[PDB]
Amino acid sequence: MTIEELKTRLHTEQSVCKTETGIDQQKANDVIEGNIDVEDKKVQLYCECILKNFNILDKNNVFKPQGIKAVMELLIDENSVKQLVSDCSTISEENPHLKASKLVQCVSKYKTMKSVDFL
Ligand SMILES: C=CCc1ccc(O)c(OC)c1
Repeated sequence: MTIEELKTRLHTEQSVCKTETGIDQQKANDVIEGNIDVEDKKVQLYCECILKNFNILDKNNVFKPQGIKAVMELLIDENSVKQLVSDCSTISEENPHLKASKLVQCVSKYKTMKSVDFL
């Protein structure tokens, strides 16, 4: 996947997931910029939708290190990808919707979805 292809893919998922969840565009823009309101229901649903569509969360809401590696290896150095994988593997949440927003918040510390547009 190229950067330009990832840019297009992120825009597609952001649009599909906004329609599917009913999240307000400004709230979706906050998520894209890495400002995640983890406790907000629509933010949780939007985060879940994006992570599932990128194969980062499986049907059982288990974090898939290979899914995040496939995206992040295009954006950050190899040692930062390994750090992100170990860091975000520590998120343990019985509520799968809260798990999804906590995961997007974790990934956002390394690179935001918005950051890809300036590449
Ligand atoms: C990994 C796919 C979606 C995604 C979620 C949160 C992010 O911060 C991100 O940055 C590139 C990408």
